[PDB]
Amino acid sequence: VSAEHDRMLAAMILPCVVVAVDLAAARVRVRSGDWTSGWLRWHSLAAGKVRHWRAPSIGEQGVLLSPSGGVSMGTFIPGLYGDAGTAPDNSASSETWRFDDGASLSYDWAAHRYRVELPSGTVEVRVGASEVRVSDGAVSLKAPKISLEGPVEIAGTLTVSGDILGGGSIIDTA
Amino acid sequence: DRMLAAMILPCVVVAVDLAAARVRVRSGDWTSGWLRWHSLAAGKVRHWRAPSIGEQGVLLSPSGGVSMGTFIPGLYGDAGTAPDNSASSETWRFDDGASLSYDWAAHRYRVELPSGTVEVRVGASEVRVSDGAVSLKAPKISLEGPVEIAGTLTVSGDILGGGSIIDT
Amino acid sequence: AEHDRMLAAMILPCVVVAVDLAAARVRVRSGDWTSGWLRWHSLAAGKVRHWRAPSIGEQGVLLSPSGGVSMGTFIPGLYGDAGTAPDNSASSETWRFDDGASLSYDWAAHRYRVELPSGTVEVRVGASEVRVSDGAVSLKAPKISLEGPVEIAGTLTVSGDILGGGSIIDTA
Ligand SMILES: [Ca+2]
Ligand SMILES: [Cl-]
Ligand SMILES: [Cl-]
Repeated sequence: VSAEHDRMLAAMILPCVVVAVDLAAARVRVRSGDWTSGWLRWHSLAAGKVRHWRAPSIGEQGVLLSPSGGVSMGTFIPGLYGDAGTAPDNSASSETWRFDDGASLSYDWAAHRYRVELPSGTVEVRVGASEVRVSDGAVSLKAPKISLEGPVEIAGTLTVSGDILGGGSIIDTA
Repeated sequence: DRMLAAMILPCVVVAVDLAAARVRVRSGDWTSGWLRWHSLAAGKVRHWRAPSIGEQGVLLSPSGGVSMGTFIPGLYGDAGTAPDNSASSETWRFDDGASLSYDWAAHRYRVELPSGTVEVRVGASEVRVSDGAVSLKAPKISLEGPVEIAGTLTVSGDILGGGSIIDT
Repeated sequence: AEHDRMLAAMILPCVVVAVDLAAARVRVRSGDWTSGWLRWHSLAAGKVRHWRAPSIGEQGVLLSPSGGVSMGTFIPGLYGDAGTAPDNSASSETWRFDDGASLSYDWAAHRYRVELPSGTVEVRVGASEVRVSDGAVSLKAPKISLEGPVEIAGTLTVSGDILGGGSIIDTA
């Protein structure tokens, strides 16, 4: 049982790649060499009062950690850049999520900029019955009350279904 | 031998020290001392999210030295189940029902709070979304494009139009 | 006997001492030893990818299969002098940046807060944009729709025509 020592040793920490995802069960199968695992858990960003979900992709690289080389109970740590998921940025001053559809969410502390960028689609901020929606063709604000505090300038036309009440002058140009 | 076994341990969070940023964990019948966990970031940018009681993870201890082991959380279980099952979305879900998610099939970023508030603040400017209101506040508010209001419009100051102003 | 050195080498406490941004690699130090250029575990490397380079002085652990440290991988995120715990709440999830910016959700207060001391927040979808900066909030789109009673605390300037479906009433 001395070869078992180096066996367990070698099996404790394994470089591996995702080959299968059981989404409903939240498990992955990984491959290290010509060995394929059973259904194993991956470490997510949070699994408590807060939970995060981001299933590892097939082809994603990481490391499997198995207590005493008990590989049937190993857990997977993804996030190794590779052909299935390359480094999405190269800046010393940025924290960036990039998605397959070209979307990205990034903070840059050199430029002091938070950027939510979608080539197409919708960004939605909803709290109860209130909503800010940014889409390809519109920005919409919906609420029981819409309050604009400050000088407002409209570069365009304005159409109002209900009454318009002004506390000052109302002056046209035509 | 014993080092071998002690180097990588399956464990569950059993106590949290918020001020010290440490947790105690349990593996089998063994309970650890106060240990650090690996956060998402600990450099120029830092992230904070304390592991919860009952949160499962792994303890890594160099040369079996469990007194200095570090904890990697995030294993789904009773204290925190997988909050989604989609292959095309990335989701934060919170205990109060709030969620922040991006879906790359639908091309949608969604920030959803059942109740409460979302605040985007830059210097003195703010966009605030709450149960009863959306409010914009800034030294200058600029709307570029044709504006349509389904409702009434009340303006405290003057209304100055560059064209005609017509009622019905 | 030779297994001891290997065991010891499999899991190492370490600190970043060099960063190669272009190659996405780090050199770490443990004891008197400095690694070659090694990979770190990012938050995501699949269809979804995340980027956040470990900082010099950031502490973590190196994992090396069979003690082969030349192929070791780095797990960062151990709070230390190069980056301390940025919060202490049991009810928050928080990013805190070096310029004082923060993004945080608090589930006791039911609040999502994006806070920048200065700079810009930009939400861009196609050609539409909501932008918040020190001196302005701007909405830009082929169409801007406000659904609900709108109250303006200030003056209103409109370059184009104004059409009202009810009364238009001034003070003067
Ligand atoms: Ca032996
Ligand atoms: Cl246990
Ligand atoms: Cl790399």
